[PDB]
Amino acid sequence: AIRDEIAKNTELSYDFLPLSNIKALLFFNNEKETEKFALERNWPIVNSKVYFNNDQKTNIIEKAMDYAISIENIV
Amino acid sequence: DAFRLIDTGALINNLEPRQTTSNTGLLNKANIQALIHGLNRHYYSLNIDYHKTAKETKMLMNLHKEQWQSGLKMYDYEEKEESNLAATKSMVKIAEQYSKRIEEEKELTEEELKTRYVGRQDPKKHLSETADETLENNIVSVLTAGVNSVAIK
Repeated sequence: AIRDEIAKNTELSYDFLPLSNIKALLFFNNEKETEKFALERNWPIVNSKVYFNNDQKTNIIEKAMDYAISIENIV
Repeated sequence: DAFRLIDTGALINNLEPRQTTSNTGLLNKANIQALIHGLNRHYYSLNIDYHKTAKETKMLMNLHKEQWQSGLKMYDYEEKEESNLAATKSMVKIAEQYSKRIEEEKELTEEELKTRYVGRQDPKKHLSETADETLENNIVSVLTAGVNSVAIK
């Protein structure tokens, strides 16, 4: 859980993060597990340089129509 | 209102041709100035009943049917901002007048308020009228803009 939370945090903050620093950032022990975990999260491993990359209502129409309805229903 | 002359000497019988076998004729009331020229003295009045037809009343409605290509037509988007700014300034002035109205109303007796706002702008109905008019215009503008932005594309 700690590792996946840290992965979620790192997916948005760092850009072009070297894998050597990732190995210690994610609290891992050996590089192979770091690469496997990165592949699980679908991060590219180009030259060990991970590049993360990566309903309510209709606007205008619904609001304006509802304002009109509220104005004219009570009249 | 149609008319038809009285007979002649039926006034000797005083029975001008009128048999009130129905209330449908007595409901109408003779006019005041018409009696001055003489209504029941020379020409008994008649009733008037415009009879329509479904075809005619259906389609005389067309006098108040706008052109189809005018609903989605937004007007120039500079007047719709000058009008808003002018309405807001008028609202500010009318609100100030409303404040002074409320201040002055504290020491007035009803026999004046019944006739106070006869000759001067009542700064309340102006506020309500401006609010309603600008809100209606604004809602129509918003709906037209959004509808065309979505459907036209």
